[PDB]
Amino acid sequence: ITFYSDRFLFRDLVNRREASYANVWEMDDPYRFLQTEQDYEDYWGDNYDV
Amino acid sequence: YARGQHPSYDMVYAGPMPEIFPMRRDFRKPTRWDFHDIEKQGKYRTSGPY
Amino acid sequence: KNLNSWYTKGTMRGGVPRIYYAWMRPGSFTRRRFEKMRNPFVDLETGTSLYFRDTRDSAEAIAHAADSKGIKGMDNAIDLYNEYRIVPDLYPEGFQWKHKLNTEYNQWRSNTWLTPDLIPKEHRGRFLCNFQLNIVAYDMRVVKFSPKDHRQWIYCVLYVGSGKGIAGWGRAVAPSTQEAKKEAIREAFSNIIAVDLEQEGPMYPVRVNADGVRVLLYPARRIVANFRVADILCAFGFQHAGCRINLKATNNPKSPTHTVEGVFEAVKALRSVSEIAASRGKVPHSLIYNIYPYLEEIRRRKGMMAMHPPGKDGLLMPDRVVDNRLPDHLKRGYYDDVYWKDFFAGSDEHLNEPRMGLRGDEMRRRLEEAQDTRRRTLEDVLKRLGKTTRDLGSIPIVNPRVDVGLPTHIKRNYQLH
RNA sequence: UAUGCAAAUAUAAAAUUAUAGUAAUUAUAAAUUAUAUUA
RNA sequence: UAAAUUAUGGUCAAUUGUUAGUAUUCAUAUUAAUUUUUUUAAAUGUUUUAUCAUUUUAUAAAGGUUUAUUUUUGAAAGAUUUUUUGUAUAAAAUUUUAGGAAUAGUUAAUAAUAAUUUAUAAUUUUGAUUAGAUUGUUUUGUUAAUGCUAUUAGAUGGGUGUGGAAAAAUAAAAAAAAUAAUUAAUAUAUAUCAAUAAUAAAUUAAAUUAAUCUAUUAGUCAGAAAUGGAUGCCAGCCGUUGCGGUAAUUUCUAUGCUUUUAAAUAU
Ligand SMILES: [Mg+2]
Ligand SMILES: [Mg+2]
Ligand SMILES: [Mg+2]
Ligand SMILES: [Mg+2]
Ligand SMILES: [Mg+2]
Ligand SMILES: [Mg+2]
Ligand SMILES: [Mg+2]
Ligand SMILES: [Mg+2]
Ligand SMILES: [Mg+2]
Ligand SMILES: [Mg+2]
Ligand SMILES: [Mg+2]
Repeated sequence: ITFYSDRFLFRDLVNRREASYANVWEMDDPYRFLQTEQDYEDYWGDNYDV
Repeated sequence: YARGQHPSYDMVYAGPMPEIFPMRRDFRKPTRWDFHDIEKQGKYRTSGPY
Repeated sequence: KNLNSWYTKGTMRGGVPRIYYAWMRPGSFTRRRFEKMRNPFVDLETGTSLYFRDTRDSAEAIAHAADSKGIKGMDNAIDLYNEYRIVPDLYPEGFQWKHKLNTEYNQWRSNTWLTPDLIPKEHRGRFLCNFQLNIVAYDMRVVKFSPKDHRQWIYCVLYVGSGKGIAGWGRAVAPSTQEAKKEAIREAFSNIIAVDLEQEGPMYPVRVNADGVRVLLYPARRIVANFRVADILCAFGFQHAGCRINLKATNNPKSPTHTVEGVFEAVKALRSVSEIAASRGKVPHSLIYNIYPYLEEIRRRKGMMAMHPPGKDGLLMPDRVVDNRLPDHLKRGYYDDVYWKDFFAGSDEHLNEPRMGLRGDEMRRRLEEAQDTRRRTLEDVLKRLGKTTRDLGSIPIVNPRVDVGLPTHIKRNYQLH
């Protein structure tokens, strides 16, 4: 039930607006959602292979 | 990410997780309160649907 | 670390069903009034100039130095179907389909259609739902019309409810039992309240008193309440509410009336979370996902996607006047090579003479669907011979029912072929 | 008809009665009640 | 006088009485208890020793205390060949009675003083002393919760004063100076105040060692459940509004019928 302020997204907004990418694959790879190991452990918990 | 300039993807940016492949029809499972004679659901026998 | 599991939260009421929402409230579902552009906003021309403010500097909107060409950002539609939803929806669109009449929708989906007398005018064709009727109490009051005349009037308290999020309660004093029942029911449909079930129970304590009855409606793990209060709160579809009337249960005043009026009053004082969030001018945590695609193509706008064609604004003014229209005789054989001959044949919009080029049969068809002296027309000559209109087909006559010679018929239709 | 003596409603409180063991309550206000010299 | 994020972290507060115009925590609810049931206690002779003696063996009798109860190692532990030390008795907080007045071998200084030392003394209305009740500062019950409501029992003056310490006159369940004994936890029929037993209270059977037990209640107007028969403001019912005036679904009786099945009822 947290209520964010109006401008809450600003930091991320200037981070996105100023991003830059070597190629377009880096721009959207499927895995940019993941940084820490916890991220990789949540994303693949399903395949016992990976 | 380490200097804090990486565009964030948080759980705040996730919408609804949609039903993609609709499961199956769940057919009506016969319970003890569905009986065509009022007798089979008695007070001396049936204390509830299950 | 949150030991209450959302897995087990609730109270089995036995047979009583209640609705739940997969994601949002169903009224907020189809957004078509902003999507297909039915709103008063678009109709009033005012403010449409503002899509195009870049035109205010002519040599710039050609040059494309500034990336902002549009009202909300980089272009006029970046995300049309996403961004705007980040405002809490206070006044959702609801049910918008007109394919039947309101009374036909009402008829099919609601039992309420069967009892037209029990419903007020404002709600008449408006309900799609089935309602349960629960009669809390009957009672007798003496009504004195005069110092001799005395009537026995009775007194009803009940509440109409449907677990799909809508209830209401009423009470009445009438001459007969049936009368007071019906009166109470239309008094209960007059007072109908609804509840936003996005939150499934109150997120803060509501402390409110009906006349002399102090009520507390607070968040709980499940439904806890007096049996009656409980299935009243079930009539709204609350899973997580819990509620108490008058501290100790023995506290005065306590009547069945009081018990009902209390919980309904309380629920009527409850504020939805979305409403609270808009109230402070803030963005709810739940609605932020809608901003994501916007934020996404901010990130992705680098490079060529940010680039606009040099020299070209997209606004091309008319300069000359063009008319390609032709006299009919010119277009009679104009498209013969591209398509078949007699291209415009029965076309009413594309010809000044709709009947030209037509072979006799098709000319006869039109009149066929369309339908003073001692002379015989050729019409009744056909009726007494029994040839109708079809048999004459190698003869230049189209309209059989005119009185004129064959030569006349030839000259009237001559320009057509 | 304010020279003796004389604190005392202007409210700090926990269901009525009762010297603080008696009875089981009490209190309460707008429904209803035909004659007051108006063109 | 700015927001914040490297995102659910530091581990669950959550309230259930069918009422009767209205005002006021007050009958009938649940939990906890007393009503209520013999599955945990127990019998007398303590014991050595150098002989009429001397060594070992220290807080369950009663009385009614609210400014109240406080202490050592010299005994044993305990180890070297002999002289071995110092630390203690004092205080501070918390203290009850619906309607409230004085209390007294008495304060402080002197000192191993004074039944007649010296002094303008001490306790009390910020509630004393007598007098009632009462076993004091990790223990319970209810509850979402600051609360409300319990907690036993055990220190009762001196008078040849022993002993390290008075705790010293039945009433153990503490092995008490040689390994009594550990194949023991079982103690028969007594007590005191505790110690919650209707332990799958009803159909397929007890991987036993078959030992203890033969086990039932309520309602029947309101509100699950009714008819006969009496009775006639009587007899009686009464958690409560109230019922009983020859037709009582509210008494009594007979028979059925109702229950969500450790019982009704009383406190
Ligand atoms: Mg940042
Ligand atoms: Mg009461
Ligand atoms: Mg003693
Ligand atoms: Mg005393
Ligand atoms: Mg003290
Ligand atoms: Mg002392
Ligand atoms: Mg003595
Ligand atoms: Mg009944
Ligand atoms: Mg009786
Ligand atoms: Mg008789
Ligand atoms: Mg009878």
